[PDB]
Amino acid sequence: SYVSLSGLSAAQLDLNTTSNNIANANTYGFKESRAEFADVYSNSLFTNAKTTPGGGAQASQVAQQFHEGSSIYTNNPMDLRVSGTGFFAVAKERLTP
Amino acid sequence: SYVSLSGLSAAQLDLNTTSNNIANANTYGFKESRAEFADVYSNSLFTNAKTTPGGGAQASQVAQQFHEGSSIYTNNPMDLRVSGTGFFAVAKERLTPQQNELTRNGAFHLNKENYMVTANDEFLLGYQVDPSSGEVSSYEPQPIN
Amino acid sequence: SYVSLSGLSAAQLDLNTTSNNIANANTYGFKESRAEFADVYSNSLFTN
Amino acid sequence: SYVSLSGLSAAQLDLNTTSNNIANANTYGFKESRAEFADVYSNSLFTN
Amino acid sequence: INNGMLEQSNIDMTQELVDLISAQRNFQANSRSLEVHNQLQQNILQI
Amino acid sequence: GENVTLGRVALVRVPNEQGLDKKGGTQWDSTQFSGDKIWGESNKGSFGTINNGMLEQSNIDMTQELVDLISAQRNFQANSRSLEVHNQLQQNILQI
Amino acid sequence: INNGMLEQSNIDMTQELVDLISAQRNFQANSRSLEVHNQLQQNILQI
Amino acid sequence: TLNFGLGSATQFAAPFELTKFDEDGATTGFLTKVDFDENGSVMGTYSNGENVTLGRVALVRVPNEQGLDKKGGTQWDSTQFSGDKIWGESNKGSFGT
Amino acid sequence: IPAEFGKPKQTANIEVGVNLPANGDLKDPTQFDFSDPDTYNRSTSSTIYDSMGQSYKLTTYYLKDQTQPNTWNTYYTVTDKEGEKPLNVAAGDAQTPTGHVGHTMKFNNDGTLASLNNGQPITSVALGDPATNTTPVDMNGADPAQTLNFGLGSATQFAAPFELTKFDEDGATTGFLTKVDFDENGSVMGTYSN
Repeated sequence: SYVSLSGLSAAQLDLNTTSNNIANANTYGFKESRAEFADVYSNSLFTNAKTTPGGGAQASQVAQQFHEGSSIYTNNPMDLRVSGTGFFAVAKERLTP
Repeated sequence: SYVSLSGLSAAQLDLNTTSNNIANANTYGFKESRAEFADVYSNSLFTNAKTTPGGGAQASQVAQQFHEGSSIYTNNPMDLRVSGTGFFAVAKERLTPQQNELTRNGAFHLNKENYMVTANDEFLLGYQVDPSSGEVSSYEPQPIN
Repeated sequence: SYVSLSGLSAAQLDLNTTSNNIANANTYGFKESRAEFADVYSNSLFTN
Repeated sequence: SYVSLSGLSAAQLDLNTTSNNIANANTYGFKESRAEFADVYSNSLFTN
Repeated sequence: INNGMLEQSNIDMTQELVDLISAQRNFQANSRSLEVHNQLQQNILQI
Repeated sequence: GENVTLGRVALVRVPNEQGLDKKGGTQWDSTQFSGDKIWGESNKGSFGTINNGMLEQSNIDMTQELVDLISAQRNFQANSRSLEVHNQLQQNILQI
Repeated sequence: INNGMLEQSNIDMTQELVDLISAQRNFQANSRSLEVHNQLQQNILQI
Repeated sequence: TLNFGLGSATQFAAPFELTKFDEDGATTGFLTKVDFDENGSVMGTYSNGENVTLGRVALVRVPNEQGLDKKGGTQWDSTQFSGDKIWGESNKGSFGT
Repeated sequence: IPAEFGKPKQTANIEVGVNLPANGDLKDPTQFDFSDPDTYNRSTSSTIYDSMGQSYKLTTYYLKDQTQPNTWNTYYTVTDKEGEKPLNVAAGDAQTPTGHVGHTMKFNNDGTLASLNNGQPITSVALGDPATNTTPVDMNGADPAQTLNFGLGSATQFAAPFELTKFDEDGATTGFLTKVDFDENGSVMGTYSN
């Protein structure tokens, strides 16, 4: 059950990641996220562990895949895009950079 | 009752193995496990052998079936896959290449030191080849830079 | 789809340029305009 | 399922290549692109 | 840096829909396993 | 414009893959029963090849896993029925 | 502070339903244990 | 004492404007997130971008755990059949993670 | 079910066809030293096998003769676990003060090969026999009297850059277990890399 519950949780985490990706289909500058998982296996000195099964599925990390997104064209000079590698830098307060 | 209890235990072990297989349906590099069982039989010079039943079911080993799994495509050069026989070698610590473990998933990236590491920030192992060399010059394992 | 939308936009820009050329067939001193286009290819460290 | 997904990806890649070709129908100096595919078969010690 | 352009998201709707289907299938299978484990425990609890 | 090779990935093979001990996070280590780690390049001898841009999923079959779930549940129920019969027999003896 | 928004509850219906099932199972197991204790006491009280 | 620099001050037709304000003061951090690594070290990040390790959790392993005496509240204490408390880090030697 | 199956065959004939750059810089025959790349022009690496199936790396060095036009000096080296031990030709007409003996290649003005080793065949000294070579190859119990025959009858020198057009050898190391299947007779059959 705890292994099955871990499977449910992993599937729902992948669901949430996909839904977040789908929602942001129209936002400017968004980067998709990917959910990666790892197996669970652990034992102490007391347990034999020659014939013990797995411990389920554990969430490893939600990645932030940074492959270039497509461009729209507005014909407005105030709209800028970084073609290639780089980020714009924006400061909350004018004084402090 | 002990033999029936053994049967329950064997069935529950098979259940746990199958559930662990199901839970890891999405993880990268996972290998399914198959649980094998063996009979239990042991008689003394002092039991009639033919008048004595068996002794139940004992768990033999949880296998680790290592058949190739399917591939997905991310179009990301940092993702690697071993088509065929082989494991990647990953080191817990950058300096030591002895403390290494074998893995099959290839979700790699570069960390702030420009080392190819896994999700756990475990450094991948590779061979040193010179910019003009051909085959492996030093066949010892050290982190890829 | 953004590729197809880009193609639509390029064709429509050429349409507008041609229409401006045709409209001014009678004005004195006018010089025709030509629309030139370039391919798009984003070089990133990813995307092979 | 993964094989079907691979087929979908192949079809979509051909779509993207063709759409890029069509979009650049007016650009000067453009060269068309052709998408070629290869089969997948894993040779392992298991799996008969 | 190019003016007159904006970056959209870097997602593929096709892949997202397919992953939605796959994740639903995985969730359903795991819930089936959990139901099986509840049924086994209920079966023992009736002796 | 300097295209220089920075290394090559190491590929590790053990003679007995069933005998590898299971660590956490989809990792294994070599043991007494797994033999010594055989270090080699890719595409050499019996080693496989390395493809970038891809990942390996699980090697499980949902159909087969679901069927094995059904069969294991059935075996569990049969064994519990046997245990119930034994308990009933003992109770029957204990009421003379 | 963001205007125009509210915070909903921070509960997960899936996890809550699963915990409901698990807690019911624990309750049933403990009730089975109390039954055995009564049965044992009644068994003593019939000599 | 305070040293003030106004070498770039100007007086034009434009209204009052504070074009630049730069200082070297630094008050403190503010705890923002806490995470533990596999070594048990606790790392905390602060508003000033100051990621400082605050310690690492102690792990105790006794040779005979069966001999531990049971206190209340899911706690155990060392005895002599349990041996002496071996203090160590995590992921070192025979300890876990 | 052996992981490697085969009958290793020692390397005996090495046929090499190269094009040597005519526009490459001239080099000093007496100043040749395989530790210094700048003394020669080009270096190629090849793998050879002993009697027992051990793999060794063979590096070939080509040097452009400065004293004599359209003439080249070629040296061989065998790489073992202790270092790079030079391999000497018994009757090669290219000699160095360091005791490394190569062979000379001469070409015509139309770019074709003129002569090889003053018309004598290129046979090297025994690899692992210390009585014939000042740098014996450590063959780890294999046949120490193994010798190599080098064939370069199709080598050329044109304006084109250095090119290794053809490399042919008879060596055979071993197999590598690749697949296993059982027939209806119970016979277990295995296929290998070779």
